[PDB]
Amino acid sequence: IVMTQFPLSLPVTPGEPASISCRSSQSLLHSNGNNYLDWYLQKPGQSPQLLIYLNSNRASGVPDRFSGSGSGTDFTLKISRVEAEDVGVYYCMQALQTPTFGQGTRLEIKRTVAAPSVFIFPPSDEQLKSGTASVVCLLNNFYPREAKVQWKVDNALQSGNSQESVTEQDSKDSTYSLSSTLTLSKADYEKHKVYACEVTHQGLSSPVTKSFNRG
Amino acid sequence: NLCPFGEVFNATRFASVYAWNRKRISNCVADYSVLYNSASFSTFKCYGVSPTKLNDLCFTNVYADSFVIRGDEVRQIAPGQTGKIADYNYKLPDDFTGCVIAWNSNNLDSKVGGNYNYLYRLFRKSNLKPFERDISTEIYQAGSTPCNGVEGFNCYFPLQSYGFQPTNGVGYQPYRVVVLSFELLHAPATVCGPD
Amino acid sequence: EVQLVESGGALVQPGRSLRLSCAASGFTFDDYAMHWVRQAPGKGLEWVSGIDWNSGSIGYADSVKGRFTISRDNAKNSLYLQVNSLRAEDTALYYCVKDSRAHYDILATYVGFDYWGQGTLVTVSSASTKGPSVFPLAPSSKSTSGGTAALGCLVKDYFPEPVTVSWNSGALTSGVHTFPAVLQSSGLYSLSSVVTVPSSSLGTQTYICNVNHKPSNTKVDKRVEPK
Ligand SMILES: *[C@@H]1O[C@H](CO[C@@H]2O[C@@H](C)[C@@H](O)[C@@H](O)[C@@H]2O)[C@@H](O[C@@H]2O[C@H](CO)[C@@H](O)[C@H](O)[C@H]2NC(C)=O)[C@H](O)[C@H]1NC(C)=O
Repeated sequence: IVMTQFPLSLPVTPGEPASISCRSSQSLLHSNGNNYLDWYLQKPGQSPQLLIYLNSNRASGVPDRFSGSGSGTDFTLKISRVEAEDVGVYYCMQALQTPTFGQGTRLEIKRTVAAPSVFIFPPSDEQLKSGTASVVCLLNNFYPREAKVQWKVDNALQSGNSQESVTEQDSKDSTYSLSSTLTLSKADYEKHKVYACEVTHQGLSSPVTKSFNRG
Repeated sequence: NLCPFGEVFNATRFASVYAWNRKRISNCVADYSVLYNSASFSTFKCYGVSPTKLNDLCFTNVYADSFVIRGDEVRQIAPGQTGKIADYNYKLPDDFTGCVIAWNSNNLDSKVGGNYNYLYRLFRKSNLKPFERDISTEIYQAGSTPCNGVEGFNCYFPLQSYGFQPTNGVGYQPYRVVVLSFELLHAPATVCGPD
Repeated sequence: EVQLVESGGALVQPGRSLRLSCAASGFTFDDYAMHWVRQAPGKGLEWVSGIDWNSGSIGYADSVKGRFTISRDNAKNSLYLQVNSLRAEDTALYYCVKDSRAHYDILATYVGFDYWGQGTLVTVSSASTKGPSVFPLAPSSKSTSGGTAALGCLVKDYFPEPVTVSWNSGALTSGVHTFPAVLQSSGLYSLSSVVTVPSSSLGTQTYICNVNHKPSNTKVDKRVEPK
């Protein structure tokens, strides 16, 4: 049996309901009248936990806002009032046969726009003593996830020498944070002076630049 | 010929745990999937055999024992278990081969003001042997004084009634229990699953 | 409280074996079936194997039949999963998953998969284990935004994925952002753990990040000083 979830990512404003679809290849209705489909929520940084069992029953501690519906080869999970804690991936599973899962649905919280706080860290002195230089640019608590972060070494746009890392949505702030790390050799680092990190975002009227000179 | 599991599970009236009912089953065929895929059973645990394999096995005899107990006491219908029910009412041996099926029967076996018709043995001199059924109302001597069959001080009636009101917690609610036992003797096997 | 603690996940060469174990507590282990469900990194959920309460019936996913072997020791409240002849697609977190039924392949008494362990990570690579190097992300004029200031730790060059970072030995938790690791071109991982504190606190509060790389027995306490 193949489980398929239509909304792979669902952005939803707080207070506004949400709805997730689940199609299956065979009918999960059984002779005893039950639909052997479950819902599992995987919150950030945790393993999945049971949300709904047998289509319409809540596990222990699950608020009244979560409800399940459907029959046969078509099911739907609904939340009445989405909350910031509801962030996570919601998974289908069928129990009629050996357990098959759906590809999850990420629930994003459509928050008010929040500009990022931009910070830049030069490489530690003990890192340069090992022959490598990491210049970190940090964007803190922004919404939404779409940011454009470019390095500018002596007013020269750098490409191919940076890696980005973004956090999952916060369970209280509904924000993100991003880390752009520039890696050079101690030789290539000392060949230049001005190290600048520009940032473009929807909540920023202009691009914010954080720069520094080596020394 | 199908096995008369209907008249046991769907029996209109169930017995008290001290005087449990045994149905001997032989010379028929059964589809045990109708049991282990039932949506109404709250407890379904099998010992010594896999319930999915039951449909491919043959047995000399099957025994369906049925009675009513409290919810907190269903966990006592198991091998090597201690408690008032396991010790004074219904014991299973360690080599038991069968299944234990329970379901909530609040809507039936509890009345307003209380259904006091289901009993259980509270006092006994010795533990039961496995599959023993003791129904003596012999007065239990809890002192060094002979009771001479007269209820009194340190002289207890051995049977206690259950207080089944619909407002009790699910634990203190009544549960109908069926225990299937699968006997394989060195004689022809006559109870089987389908083909 | 129900607690399913997994262990045994490690870095293993392809073709070799490992013995995953799962210590259970907070419920009658003798009463329920048990399952192994895994999740590849960044991927979906896959059922691996399940075992009855008394090992009476056993199931295996088609991708693991003949290679994996599930067992349980009901006296030691423990579940086992022997992974043999390992390949790269077995690289995943392996979750211990408590069943509601005594038997994994019957429909009666089903009320969902009650509890899931936090998982143990199994990595199938020919790469070798390497302990990380921890470098300060020092607070400075260039890392303040009004009254809030930023500092952190750069954890770099470590191959086995599991890595933990805590601040002031767990006593600092607000404004902490440990970033997802990134696989560098060298085939090593690296990440950063930043914190946001009030500016006035630098030079009054000492900030120390505690990095733990259990695969390499590396525990580092790094003092992040301002410059
Ligand atoms: C116990 O009874 C249920 C319910 O049976 C129905 O109600 C009874 C009063 C009687 O009139 C039956 O004939 C009714 O069908 C049985 O469940 C039904 O079993 C039949 C048999 O094939 C099936 O076609 C129905 O769909 C079932 N309906 C439900 C709701 O379960 C059940 O099988 C009986 N138990 C045993 C062990 O036989």
